[PDB]
Amino acid sequence: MNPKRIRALKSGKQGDGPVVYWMSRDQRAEDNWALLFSRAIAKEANVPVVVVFCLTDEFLEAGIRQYEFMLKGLQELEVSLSRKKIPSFFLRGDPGEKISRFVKDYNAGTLVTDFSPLRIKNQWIEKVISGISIPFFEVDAHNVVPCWEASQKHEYAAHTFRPKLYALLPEFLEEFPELEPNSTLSDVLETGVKALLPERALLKNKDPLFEPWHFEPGEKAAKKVMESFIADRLDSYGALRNDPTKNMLSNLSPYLHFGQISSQRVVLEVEKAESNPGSKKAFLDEILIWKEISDNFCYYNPGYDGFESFPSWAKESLNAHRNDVRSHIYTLEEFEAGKTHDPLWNASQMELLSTGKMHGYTRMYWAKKILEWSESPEKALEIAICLNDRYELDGRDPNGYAGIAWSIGGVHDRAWGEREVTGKIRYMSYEGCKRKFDVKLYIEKYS
Ligand SMILES: Cc1cc2nc3c(=O)[nH]c(=O)nc-3n(C[C@H](O)[C@H](O)[C@H](O)COP(=O)(O)OP(=O)(O)OC[C@H]3O[C@@H](n4cnc5c(N)ncnc54)[C@H](O)[C@@H]3O)c2cc1C
Repeated sequence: MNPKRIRALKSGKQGDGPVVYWMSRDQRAEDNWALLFSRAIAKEANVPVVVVFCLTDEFLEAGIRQYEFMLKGLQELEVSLSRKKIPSFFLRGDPGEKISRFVKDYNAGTLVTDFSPLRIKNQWIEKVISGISIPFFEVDAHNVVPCWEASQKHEYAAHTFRPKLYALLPEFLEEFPELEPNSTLSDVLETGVKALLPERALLKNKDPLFEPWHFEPGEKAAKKVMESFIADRLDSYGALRNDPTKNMLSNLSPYLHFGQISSQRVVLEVEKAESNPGSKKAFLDEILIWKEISDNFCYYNPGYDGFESFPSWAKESLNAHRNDVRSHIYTLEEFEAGKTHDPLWNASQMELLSTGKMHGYTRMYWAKKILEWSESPEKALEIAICLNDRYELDGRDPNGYAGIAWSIGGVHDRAWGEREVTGKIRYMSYEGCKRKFDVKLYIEKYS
């Protein structure tokens, strides 16, 4: 019930009707600070709470793999909310128009939303703010420490962000109070899939590349992955996280991205787990430090998807090497289909296509080779964002814009030895990787 987790977006006259939670990022009933705030507001006002989610015009920019994972999540979610006597309302169109009408049509007293630093979410907040007059808040349901309270500027390195975040953990890492009760999606899933079908990813024989069985969706399937990580894989996490031949990661990012599970719930469960001291340190650095510095990156950098947000040393170094002859230059088409000269890059591209989740270690190798085989850093940023958002279940996400800005621009990194083309940007070599794991097995597994 910490008030540091909320920000007033607009302040206006409180209406006589239900409190309305505009679900955007945190698509779950449990462990959701934004749902809990909206309910407490409704308790004080002697009104019910309702959930509204807007299905936007932008799903045609992604693929069936994301569209189905999210909707099957929401189908389980509607049931779970109704059992707590919370109705959920799904709107087709974009939020500026559809939230505004719902607020005026149902006489809402207060409007609430969850936090996301992304540009599109800011776009929608701007349209909505104009079209309403009731008060408007946003809660950070997605970070353990509220993005605005973690740091008041862009943190340039993880080593400066780490002591700030761990200092506030004692106040913000706490158990979740239970969600108090109050006192179709099948049609839109099928409609969307037909609109999306002519863009479905196929591999020549028209049989589809995506394998929808590696990650079942929704809050229920998320707990089991979290429970199976701690039970089975956390012990070994600290050593094998950088070996893509043996999947010992959490596998939580798809669920974290759609907000089907709270990173705070994950940190709570990992804290009390008695595992290897160093695996827990490694794991907590990723879900606390690197995930939440990625929200810090997008919140404090309007140009988080452009060259301009690169650090100075990195921009002038890449600018120094702009006219360096590239060893190869591939188009978007060849990158996508996986038709470069590097079998390791290509197998990584296929793990992304077949499963929707590239191993984290080769996500680094994959993105940096795009900087190497592109005409410019600006083209390399485009190509990485496009393929990352199109094919990753966990993409269209701060961790993606930050993970690419790290790979291609040295954001949250430091200068390395100066090379042709890529300047001082940390370099990763095919020879380097086989020294680090069994590179042939990875290739064979994705052929
Ligand atoms: C080029 C590139 C692009 C990326 N694109 C995305 C993306 O679109 N979406 C996404 O969620 N992550 C992205 N990542 C970050 C990272 O790859 C993923 O979080 C990770 O691969 C997800 O799988 P996991 O949970 O099983 O990994 P785990 O080893 O279990 O990590 C646990 C969680 O910690 C967080 N985390 C781990 N590594 C990072 C990181 N480098 N930066 C930020 N958070 C991290 C994630 O929430 C992750 O799910 C990207 C990384 C790179 C280098």
